Amino acid sequence: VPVYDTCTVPGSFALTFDDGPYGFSTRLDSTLNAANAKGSFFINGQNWGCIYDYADVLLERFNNGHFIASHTWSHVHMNQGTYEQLSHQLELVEQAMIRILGVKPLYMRPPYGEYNDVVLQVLRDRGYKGLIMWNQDSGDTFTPTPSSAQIIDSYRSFPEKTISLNHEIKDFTVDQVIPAVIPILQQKGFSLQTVPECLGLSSDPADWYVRVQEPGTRDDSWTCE
Ligand SMILES: O=C(NO)c1cccc2ccccc12
Ligand SMILES: [Zn+2]
Repeated sequence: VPVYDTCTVPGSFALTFDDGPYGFSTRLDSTLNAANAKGSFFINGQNWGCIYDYADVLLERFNNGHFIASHTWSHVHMNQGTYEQLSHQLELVEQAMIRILGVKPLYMRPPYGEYNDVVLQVLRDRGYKGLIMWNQDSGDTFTPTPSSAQIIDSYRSFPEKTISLNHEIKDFTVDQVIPAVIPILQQKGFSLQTVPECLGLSSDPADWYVRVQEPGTRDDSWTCE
């Protein structure tokens, strides 16, 4: 399975968001959509909320050409797990996306950016097409944490083909950083693309997933208990 950390499409720029969805996701997607900007979202199953409580956000996200990929169910340190536990950690997210969206993800980003040969083998065995890292960090989860003004200023010097790490669980990333940096990046000539598109893989959203069955209706299996 290939590991990617940089776009290849001239002029592209990938805004990426980990650990979501969260209570600010509708705001964040509204801001992206109003600018025709596409985000890449590496979601959790049970971490900062249960993925099934976010089904409506996920469906809006899915149908608006945003890229949805796995960040594992529980946000585990994957270098610490057995093959089986990692298969389970991925599987649970696949299951939720199958129930809510009808599809399986084909990509993932490891929690903490930590991975090893076992992770890569599990991904290969489960049909994944890539492990997505990044090449610039917003710093929105550093501690102590930079100000929004500092983060925005960092973005003024991130170059073309950046894959930028952000976390949708941070209110200031959603409400201050991203509304400021979308115009900065678009006005200087960058095209705010999903990761697969900026890698020269497909720009068709249907190519980022495997269709499994029709989307389900909410029932009592839509739970993280
Ligand atoms: O999982 C992460 N971002 O989504 C993450 C990526 C890179 C470094 C980290 C350090 C502490 C906690 C999390 C992370
Ligand atoms: Zn994370």
